Amino acid sequence: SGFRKMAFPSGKVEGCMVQVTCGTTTLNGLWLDDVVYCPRHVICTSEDMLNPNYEDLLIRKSNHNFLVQAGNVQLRVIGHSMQNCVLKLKVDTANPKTPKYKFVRIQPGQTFSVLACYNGSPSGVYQCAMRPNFTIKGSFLNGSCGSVGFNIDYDCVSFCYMHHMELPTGVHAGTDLEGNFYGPFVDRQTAQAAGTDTTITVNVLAWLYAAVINGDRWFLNRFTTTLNDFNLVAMKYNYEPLTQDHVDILGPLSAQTGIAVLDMCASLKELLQNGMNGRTILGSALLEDEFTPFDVVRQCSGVT
Amino acid sequence: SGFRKMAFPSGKVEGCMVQVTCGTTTLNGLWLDDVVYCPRHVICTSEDMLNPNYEDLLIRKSNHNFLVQAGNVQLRVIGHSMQNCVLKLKVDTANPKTPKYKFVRIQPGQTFSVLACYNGSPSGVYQCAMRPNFTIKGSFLNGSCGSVGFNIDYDCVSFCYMHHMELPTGVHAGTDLEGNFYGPFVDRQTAQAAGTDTTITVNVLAWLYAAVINGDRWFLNRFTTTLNDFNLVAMKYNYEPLTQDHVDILGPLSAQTGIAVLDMCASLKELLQNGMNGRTILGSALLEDEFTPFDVVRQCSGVT
Ligand SMILES: *CCC(=O)N(c1ccc(C(C)(C)C)cc1)[C@@H](C(=O)NCC)c1cccnc1
Ligand SMILES: *CCC(=O)N(c1ccc(C(C)(C)C)cc1)[C@@H](C(=O)NCC)c1cccnc1
Repeated sequence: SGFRKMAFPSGKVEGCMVQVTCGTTTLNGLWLDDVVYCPRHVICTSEDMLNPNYEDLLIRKSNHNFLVQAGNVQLRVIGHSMQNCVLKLKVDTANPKTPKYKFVRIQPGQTFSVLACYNGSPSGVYQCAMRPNFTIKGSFLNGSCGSVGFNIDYDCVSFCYMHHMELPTGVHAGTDLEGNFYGPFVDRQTAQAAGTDTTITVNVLAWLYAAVINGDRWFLNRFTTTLNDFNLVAMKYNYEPLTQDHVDILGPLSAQTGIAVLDMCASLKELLQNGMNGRTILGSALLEDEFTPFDVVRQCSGVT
Repeated sequence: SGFRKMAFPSGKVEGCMVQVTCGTTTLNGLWLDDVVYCPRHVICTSEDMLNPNYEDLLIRKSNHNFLVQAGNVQLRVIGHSMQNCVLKLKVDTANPKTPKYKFVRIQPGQTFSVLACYNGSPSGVYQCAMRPNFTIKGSFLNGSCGSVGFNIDYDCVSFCYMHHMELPTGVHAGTDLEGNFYGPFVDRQTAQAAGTDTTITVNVLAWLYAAVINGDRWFLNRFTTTLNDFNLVAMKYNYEPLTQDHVDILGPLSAQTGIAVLDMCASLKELLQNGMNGRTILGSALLEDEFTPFDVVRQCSGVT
């Protein structure tokens, strides 16, 4: 029993982190096979922050200008190319610690672990969610760029995020491993306001099922609702609309607990309307939305 | 910017996890050098739960009765001994992935990361604190025993916890790596009620400093207090008493922010007396106590 914000074991990803330096800028890179992936803003200087022309800046760079260090040993760069907002540095050596991997572009509401790194070295691991406004609420300092987000299925690492920047509001923006930003963000120091950060309704419901499985049941009520009635409440509280696809994904949790999805929606509706009255659920005083239905099942079943 | 419940990178510990089986009981073991450490309750059957005599049960076991598997390869057991509540299985092979390590017995209020494992395989990593009542609020299912807690200082892993059991209240109890339980708990299925789970005051203050560093400042007030006045409030709210040692450890955070420790205590006193009025601090609606002053400094400086 017990329910924690759990991250995947980070070992497989730690073995891929390298330090990339170009000129006087240093950030993290991801070494998989004979390619090092890193944010293309590694080529930017202090004056190439406001409006950089990456193609023009990249013409002034050769293979020897990219210094790639894995631990204390230097990697030989034999090629470089730009794909969207990432640089791919071909090196002459395949990473011997390369795990089985995939590149995935996640949907908003999905969760993943981040291995925060600085100068190619891992500092910590934590669990995140891609917000509906395509930002992530991370913990990243200067030099953390190139740190990656990932999920693991037995022995396969699915990389989904690469950190690029911090918006002026303290939230984080980045790309998939093809260099395409999540959301409308650009790798430029400009006014980029984030949109409405709505609550991930299907995740809050999954967490309420996790609470029931663990003994926190005070919020269960004698009521039920409909998808349309619940969604009128969700819109009022800036919660994402709940669809039949969401109800379907909550099916195993509904079956395990014996609580119909719509009955759980009615408990959520009452919690939104009345608040928690100073009470807690799974050690939290607010409704947690960074656990997907898959995460709840995984943690509650012990998937290794 | 941003502040997260961050765990240490778990790679160094993942390379030490093994599966230990004795009879029909399987749990996790920790392979360091040529020794595998695991809870001695691996020798217990369904009838040796109420009042096991570990010395008598261990006489019926030989080296070949302990099956130790590291991944898919079997380790040869050449010795076995009981030290307090842990078994030490001498194997014929030193773990090639053994990191630099130490065994430390932590104090209550200190934090550490847990690598939850099942059948020798890691499932997830999360950050914990040793509660003042010597329990940990973890996430552990059946078979998680032998999973370990640790801290890392550059390249040295300091193991501090080994999971042994779940109390009937859903909280967790375990030992240091010398097999000595934290708290009064015994490795027996009996009535073991936990004591008052008080709040770790020095940690809440460290987290309030982390909030200021990150821009969450609404709780800062125009008041100050004294250690004795603050402690009268702390006793009323089941917070641990704050000592001058605690004030001293908060010195770097006080210096960085320019907010005197006693001024921050006065903000905490007001938050305890008035509550949060529906507001949040670092994305939390309650006062977080599982970040030590060292953790705040580490995360806010990017220690790898
Ligand atoms: C890795 C670099 C870094 O820390 N940045 C950062 C600086 C500059 C840029 C460009 C050249 C694209 C404008 C991108 C990233 C930080 C940042 O986003 N600063 C504002 C632009 C940063 C700070 C903290 C966390 N992540 C990133
Ligand atoms: C690893 C074994 C396990 O899951 N236990 C457990 C069973 C039995 C014992 C003895 C023989 C000492 C009574 C210890 C541990 C679970 C447990 O504590 N059950 C009640 C005794 C368990 C369950 C969940 C998380 N951790 C441990």
